[PDB]
Amino acid sequence: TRKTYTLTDYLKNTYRLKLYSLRWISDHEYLYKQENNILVFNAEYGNSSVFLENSTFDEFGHSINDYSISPDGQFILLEYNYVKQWRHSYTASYDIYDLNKRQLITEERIPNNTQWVTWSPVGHKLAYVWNNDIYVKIEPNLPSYRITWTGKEDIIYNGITDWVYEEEVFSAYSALWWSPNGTFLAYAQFNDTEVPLIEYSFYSDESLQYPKTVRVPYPKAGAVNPTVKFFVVNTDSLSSVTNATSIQITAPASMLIGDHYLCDVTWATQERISLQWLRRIQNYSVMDICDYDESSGRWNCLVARQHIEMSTTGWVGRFRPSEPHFTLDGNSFYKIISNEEGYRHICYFQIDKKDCTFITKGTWEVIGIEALTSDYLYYISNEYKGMPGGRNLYKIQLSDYTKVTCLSCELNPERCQYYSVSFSKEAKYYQLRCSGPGLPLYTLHSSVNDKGLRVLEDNSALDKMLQNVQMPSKKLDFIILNETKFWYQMILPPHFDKSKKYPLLLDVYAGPCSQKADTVFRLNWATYLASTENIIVASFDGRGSGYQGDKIMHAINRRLGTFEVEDQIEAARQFSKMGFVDNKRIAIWGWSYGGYVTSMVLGSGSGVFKCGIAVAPVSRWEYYDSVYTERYMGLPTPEDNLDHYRNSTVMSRAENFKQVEYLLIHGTADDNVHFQQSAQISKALVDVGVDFQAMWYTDEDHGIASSTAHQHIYTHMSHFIKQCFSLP
Amino acid sequence: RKTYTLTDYLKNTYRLKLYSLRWISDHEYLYKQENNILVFNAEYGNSSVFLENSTFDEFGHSINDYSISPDGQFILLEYNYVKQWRHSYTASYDIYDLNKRQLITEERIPNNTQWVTWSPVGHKLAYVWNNDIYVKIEPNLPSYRITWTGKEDIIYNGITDWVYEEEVFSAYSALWWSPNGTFLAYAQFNDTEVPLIEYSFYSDESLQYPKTVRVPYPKAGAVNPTVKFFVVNTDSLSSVTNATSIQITAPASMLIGDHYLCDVTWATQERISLQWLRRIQNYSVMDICDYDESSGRWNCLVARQHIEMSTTGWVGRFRPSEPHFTLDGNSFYKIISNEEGYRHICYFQIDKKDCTFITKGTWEVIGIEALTSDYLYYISNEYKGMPGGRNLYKIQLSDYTKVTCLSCELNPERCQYYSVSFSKEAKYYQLRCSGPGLPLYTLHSSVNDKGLRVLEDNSALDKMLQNVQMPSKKLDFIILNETKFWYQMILPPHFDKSKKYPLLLDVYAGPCSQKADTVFRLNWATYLASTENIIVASFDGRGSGYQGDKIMHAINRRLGTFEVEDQIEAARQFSKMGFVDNKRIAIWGWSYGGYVTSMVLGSGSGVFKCGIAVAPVSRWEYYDSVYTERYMGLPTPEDNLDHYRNSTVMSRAENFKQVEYLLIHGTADDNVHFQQSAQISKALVDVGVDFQAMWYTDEDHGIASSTAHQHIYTHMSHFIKQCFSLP
Ligand SMILES: *[C@@H]1O[C@H](CO)[C@@H](O[C@@H]2O[C@H](CO)[C@@H](O)[C@H](O)[C@H]2NC(C)=O)[C@H](O)[C@H]1NC(C)=O
Ligand SMILES: *[C@@H]1O[C@H](CO)[C@@H](O[C@@H]2O[C@H](CO)[C@@H](O)[C@H](O)[C@H]2NC(C)=O)[C@H](O)[C@H]1NC(C)=O
Ligand SMILES: *[C@@H]1O[C@H](CO)[C@@H](O[C@@H]2O[C@H](CO)[C@@H](O)[C@H](O)[C@H]2NC(C)=O)[C@H](O)[C@H]1NC(C)=O
Ligand SMILES: *[C@@H]1O[C@H](CO)[C@@H](O[C@@H]2O[C@H](CO)[C@@H](O)[C@H](O)[C@H]2NC(C)=O)[C@H](O)[C@H]1NC(C)=O
Ligand SMILES: *[C@@H]1O[C@H](CO)[C@@H](O[C@@H]2O[C@H](CO)[C@@H](O)[C@H](O)[C@H]2NC(C)=O)[C@H](O)[C@H]1NC(C)=O
Ligand SMILES: CS(=O)(=O)n1cc2c(n1)CN([C@H]1CO[C@H](c3cc(F)c(F)cc3F)[C@@H](N)C1)C2
Ligand SMILES: CS(=O)(=O)n1cc2c(n1)CN([C@H]1CO[C@H](c3cc(F)c(F)cc3F)[C@@H](N)C1)C2
Ligand SMILES: *[C@@H]1O[C@H](CO)[C@@H](O)[C@H](O)[C@H]1NC(C)=O
Ligand SMILES: *[C@@H]1O[C@H](CO)[C@@H](O)[C@H](O)[C@H]1NC(C)=O
Ligand SMILES: *[C@@H]1O[C@H](CO)[C@@H](O)[C@H](O)[C@H]1NC(C)=O
Ligand SMILES: *[C@@H]1O[C@H](CO)[C@@H](O)[C@H](O)[C@H]1NC(C)=O
Ligand SMILES: *[C@@H]1O[C@H](CO)[C@@H](O)[C@H](O)[C@H]1NC(C)=O
Ligand SMILES: *[C@@H]1O[C@H](CO)[C@@H](O)[C@H](O)[C@H]1NC(C)=O
Ligand SMILES: *[C@@H]1O[C@H](CO)[C@@H](O)[C@H](O)[C@H]1NC(C)=O
Ligand SMILES: *[C@@H]1O[C@H](CO)[C@@H](O)[C@H](O)[C@H]1NC(C)=O
Ligand code: NA
Repeated sequence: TRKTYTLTDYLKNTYRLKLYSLRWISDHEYLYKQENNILVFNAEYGNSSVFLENSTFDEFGHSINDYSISPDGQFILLEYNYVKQWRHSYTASYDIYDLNKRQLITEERIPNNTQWVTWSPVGHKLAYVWNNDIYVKIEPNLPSYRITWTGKEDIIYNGITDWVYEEEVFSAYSALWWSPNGTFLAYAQFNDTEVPLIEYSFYSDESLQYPKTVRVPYPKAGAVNPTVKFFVVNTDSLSSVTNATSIQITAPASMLIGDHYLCDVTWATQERISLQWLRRIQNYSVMDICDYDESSGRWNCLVARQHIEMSTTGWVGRFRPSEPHFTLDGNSFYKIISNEEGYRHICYFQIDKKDCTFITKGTWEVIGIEALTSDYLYYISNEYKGMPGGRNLYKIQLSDYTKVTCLSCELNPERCQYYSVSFSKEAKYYQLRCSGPGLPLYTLHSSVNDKGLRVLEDNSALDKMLQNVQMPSKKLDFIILNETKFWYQMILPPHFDKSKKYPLLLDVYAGPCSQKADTVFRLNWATYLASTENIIVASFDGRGSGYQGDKIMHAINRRLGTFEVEDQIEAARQFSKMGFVDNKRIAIWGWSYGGYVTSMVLGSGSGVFKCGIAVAPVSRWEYYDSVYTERYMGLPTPEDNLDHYRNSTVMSRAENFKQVEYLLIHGTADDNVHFQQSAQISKALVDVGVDFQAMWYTDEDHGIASSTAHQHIYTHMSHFIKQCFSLP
Repeated sequence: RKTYTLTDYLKNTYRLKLYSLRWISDHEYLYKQENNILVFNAEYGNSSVFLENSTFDEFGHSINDYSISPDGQFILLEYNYVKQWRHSYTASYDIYDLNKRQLITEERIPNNTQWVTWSPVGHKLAYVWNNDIYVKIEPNLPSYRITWTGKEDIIYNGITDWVYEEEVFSAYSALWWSPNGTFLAYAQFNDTEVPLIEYSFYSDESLQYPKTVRVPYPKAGAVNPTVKFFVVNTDSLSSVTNATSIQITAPASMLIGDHYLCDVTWATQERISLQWLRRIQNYSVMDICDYDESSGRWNCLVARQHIEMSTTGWVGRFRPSEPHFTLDGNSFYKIISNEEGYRHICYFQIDKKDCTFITKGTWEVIGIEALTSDYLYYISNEYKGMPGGRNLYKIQLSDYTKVTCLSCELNPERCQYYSVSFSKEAKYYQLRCSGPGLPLYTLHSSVNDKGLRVLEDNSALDKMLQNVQMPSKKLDFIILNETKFWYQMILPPHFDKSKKYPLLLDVYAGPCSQKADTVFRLNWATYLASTENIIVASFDGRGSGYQGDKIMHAINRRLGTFEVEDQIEAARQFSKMGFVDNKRIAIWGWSYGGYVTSMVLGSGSGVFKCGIAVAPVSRWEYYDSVYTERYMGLPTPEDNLDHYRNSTVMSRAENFKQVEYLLIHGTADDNVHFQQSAQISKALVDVGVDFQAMWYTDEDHGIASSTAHQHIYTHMSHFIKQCFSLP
């Protein structure tokens, strides 16, 4: 009688989740945007004042994309003319507004096409990157000091990452790191001179007569990589008369012997910086701890303060070596590392001692360190109820490691099993964000006695809307394979009847350290397929999946396209044996790494799947970027792992596609998984005489996220699944 | 009896036999029988082995093709064949001395040679390598370099650039030997400021980074290549260190603006004719130039300059027609549009501006095939007033009233579409009948127009087809606005006019096209009619060829209008005939046909349920300058920009919500760029229209590789069958 959650509801965002995105400005206040007005809230009492009125920039003459208030609250950086580049990179125009004199600064403006801008962490200094060079402004109205002069489009990047460092190393375009009080500005320089370019057509508006060719320095597996250098500049001794001196910090000898990466930069104190370097064979990393020397004006990294992190079973870290969390004096730090059982736990290190002490342990993992005080370390883990797909906040007493308190486990155990946290400047307060299994819940807490101060947002408006919809349910459980539990989830249709046989769609990702079985609440395409179309949408975390230790995660080391593909087939075989699944109607789909796995599964000859959809799939590891691919596969050389690079392609399985219905989709402007990857799959299928369905998306990238393309792709895939399952 | 299936079509089960001969003289031809090259005596039919099947067993390479020198002393062997555009390719070549029975190992033709040609007499060679011309007087002797300006993608000497190859010459070659081989004439193209089309080429899966293919290609209204013309005396090569290439400049009427060199024809040993065309292609000038032995220059008397212009459209069918000179080179015959708009043969004196028409009537001359001192032979569609038929005629030069049809009555039931191949001095001729019955190849003597013998009658295929339920073909016309418009229908076997059949409209409809004819075909339509019981129809509406300029020039400056409307009207007319299921009318086309299909599907007519566009044009500004501007003029506000903008597929995207559409394009299409379909898909996505798509990796405009050909027709067959609810 009630309506179902339809494809139009998903595509038009009829049922919206409310958020509570705050920005901490001190240890007791935060900023929050309400009705376009920026308000300041007192954490203790919940009272607010207007920080900046929505009408302030009514005559600005530009649509403001974002804002950034200086740490001292005197200025506001206004971002406009936003032009997206890659996953994290973009260019924009900036204006600075003085909040005390209520005026826009008109002198010495930040230029247009600025690549990155950041306030110092204290006060109101600015550092920005323009034309691949770094500039520093001590005062917003004063002229800029040019820090670097070597910046060259597609070749020398100062203070910004190139394509592969942005995507695969830093998850950011910025390569600038201010010291804690803003004295020093540390930065990396990337050199892409001999990195080969990926080239692809961009069609643009119909008015463009000749297509443009986009050229991006992108190292594919085994190719020449960018090189890196690291520098530190004193921003307190800058001169208008003389050019700035940047002090270089060279990589340790164990890195300089061959290809390597800079993988982490973390300031320890006002005069101490730590850097982590990673070998191109990503199973060996080195942390250097460097001290400023006032007499020489140099940075010295003592060999007695060097820390090695290596792996004998795989690579180092989940995606990269983890960041250290230094104490106030910078003499020691806490870092998540894989223990002797292969589980990621917090280790406590002294800067000048080799052995660290694990402060946590068990067959579960620490996800992240969130805050550190002299008495407590706060962290997120999946310890609770032994559910790897759940997340809770804990605190550990630093004077007694046996004293671990869960801070979020029992707040609302039925509604909330997946949390993230935001602490105030000195951890006096924390905002907890519960993202499932129930509707998201945002709450504010004080650290002294872990008081639950108030509910910030409980999504009660959405809860009221959803009571009139026949919503699907979610089952999270496990199957046992070779004495190991592997978790899965199922999005079950409303009024689920275990005596009936439902078609099943296997939603796959299965990349290394992936997790597709979790307690998160989502309103997505699967919600529609289950609610309206009565399809079970299942996901499974097999070998190679994360947050369950290295025995599972490292099982696919040097062997992508093996165990993680076999385990999805095994999960479907097991689900197909369940009484509520129609074994004549099992489908599989995935995007990105999931598109590769879907294609490898469809080409396996298992006979389990009737049909499948691969969106922007990888097809051959030699076509993907060096940093990600080599982390798991090593090098594609006869002396390393070339035979497995050649055995793990989708193209080699083309003949096995004769038994399935396949839909292959890819954006023509995908800078990440190049269109080439799907162009080679289609050519191999054509060569063996296999019919299949295809769809290209003109000028769409890896996300196929423009409003019209997003609606079109999900509409096209819904027709395909429905046709496959004989659904009118 | 079995039907003609999709696998019969894709696997070439029912093969048409051909009879490809090569005339070597006035009475002998070469023919390949069991990989042996045989020489046949045309008069008696007796043969001998010219070159044994085993001669090149130990060559070390597969021989793609060969060419015998005109004097029969040498054979040019072509291998390492690498295809480029429609006509161009590169190859390696060896020369084999037929007398000495040995391969020439000294001063070999270089690898990556772009073009090679024997002189018309003897055994001189001219070849193009790295965009420069070279001449070898003797096959084993060093070459003489002719040009030093050749430069990849910039300067082309003796070879055409992309647009001249595709749209002007229909050939890669831009070299023309004089009749006895004394002179070598050539064109030089300069693409310096011509913009490049760029597209990815993925190659074998072993290629880690895709290649970017970059080709100088002028799109409509862009900067065009410029051209120069030269003549070199090859007999002076062994006497001078560096023989002068004498330039022949274009006339003043062409030099005032952008222009093209559109025809080169030698008249005598010392007289050459050149045709030039203005960028606005309704004005052409022919210059007739004589060698001046005293100065070593070429002079073109203004008294011998001929103007060909058009007030209703462009000049020529696709370009101005070539002249056929009398032996003394003082007069010539040329096909031109008469006062009534019908293409007929006109006879010109080289220094007189008014010509005399030698043929007339409401039909057209297709081509001049041979000219002797007493007769001119030509092909026309006069017979029975059928524009889709072709026959060979002979006209007495001393009396124009004496016109004999040589082929009309040979087998009128079986043969209504002929082409011909004459021996070197027209002593014999091979007739090639290509429909409506099975192709038939016959040999004839010109002395008495007598049939000598049947060369190939396709009796083996005839025997095979007797066991197959073959479709039939109807060729007829409908009267619209007091004008006859021809159509053809491929009808299912056992066609019953009381039954309602699904109909597929097979469209091309470009300017001067002809899709209704008498040719016998074994193709996709054969399978659709024979196995799936679908009527496959084609219609020749406004803009179609071979029926006069009133029909052909109707779409002048207005592509995407009458030729699109007339296809919609044809489907309504076929529905009126009573044997068509109006709920099951589909449309499909390739190239210009894909543009027309898309325009029809976006018209909002309601006539068509579904349609397939393969490699369509979507916007005339994306297509090349020479072809597009011939019909559309320039895309400027002063000329025809409003119509260029009004005739795109993209502007009709909203109307595609009413149909099922399949869009298909090869990614390495150098001709209709993938861009054209990339813009269609983007416009459909933008208005929220669901449709089907298929790209073909590394396939060009022909989607002709064996595997892609089989894949595309299989994919299209599934789509049409689903549209027509066929199991
Ligand atoms: C960026 O890297 C390139 C090398 O990839 C550097 O160029 C080399 O410079 C040295 C001299 O310092 C020459 O001997 C090499 O031949 C150069 N190689 C090439 C390929 O140019 C370049 O100097 C680096 N730039 C910066 C600013 O670090
Ligand atoms: C930020 O930290 C820096 C580094 O410790 C401070 O700079 C030092 O300040 C002391 C005291 O004035 C001097 O004796 C040192 O010579 C300074 N060192 C350098 C490298 O400049 C700086 O004063 C601090 N700034 C703020 C705002 O607290
Ligand atoms: C880091 O990576 C590779 C993983 O294969 C190890 O490389 C050694 O060299 C080749 C592989 O290229 C093999 O023949 C050796 O047997 C590998 N060594 C071992 C011990 O397996 C390398 O040793 C690994 N490093 C660490 C710290 O485990
Ligand atoms: C091909 O055409 C270009 C012009 O498009 C000619 O290049 C010019 O040559 C003159 C004389 O050397 C220079 O002064 C100009 O600067 C050149 N222009 C450009 C755009 O490069 C070129 O010489 C022509 N080539 C031939 C062989 O005719
Ligand atoms: C091919 O034709 C050319 C051009 O008419 C002939 O060359 C001329 O021959 C006469 C003698 O009959 C000479 O007086 C001229 O000086 C030649 N002209 C040139 C431009 O070379 C040539 O002899 C003919 N070749 C053959 C084999 O008959
Ligand atoms: C927890 S973290 O902040 O250290 N972290 C998480 C991720 C990363 N870092 C890196 N990110 C990866 C996600 O899959 C991406 C990805 C993987 C593919 F196999 C692919 F085909 C396309 C594709 F985009 C990777 N390029 C980056 C996931
Ligand atoms: C009789 S003739 O020898 O003078 N002659 C016939 C043709 C030509 N010359 C030129 N040729 C044309 C065929 O359609 C082609 C063609 C037309 C299109 F509209 C198109 F989208 C793609 C495409 F390849 C033209 N580029 C050339 C057809
Ligand atoms: C909140 O209330 C306190 C006490 O009344 C006051 O001092 C403070 O300024 C208020 N905070 C804000 C952000 O308005
Ligand atoms: C940014 O661009 C605008 C428009 O071109 C220009 O007026 C303005 O001066 C530019 N800003 C800076 C800081 O260069
Ligand atoms: C700073 O360095 C740049 C580049 O080397 C140079 O052009 C400029 O003149 C220098 N300025 C001073 C003050 O030396
Ligand atoms: C054909 O026959 C004639 C007369 O017998 C003979 O001289 C000639 O060599 C033959 N031709 C061929 C090509 O065998
Ligand atoms: C020569 O050609 C082929 C081998 O390529 C062979 O079948 C044939 O029998 C040979 N002999 C003759 C007389 O054709
Ligand atoms: C053509 O290439 C092959 C292989 O590189 C070489 O052996 C041969 O000599 C070349 N031919 C000529 C004429 O240079
Ligand atoms: C031959 O003459 C032409 C025209 O003057 C000249 O461009 C070329 O360089 C010359 N070649 C030589 C001297 O080898
Ligand atoms: C050629 O066409 C243009 C555009 O239609 C026209 O202005 C011009 O008069 C025509 N020229 C001739 C010679 O008819
Ligand atoms: Na409370």
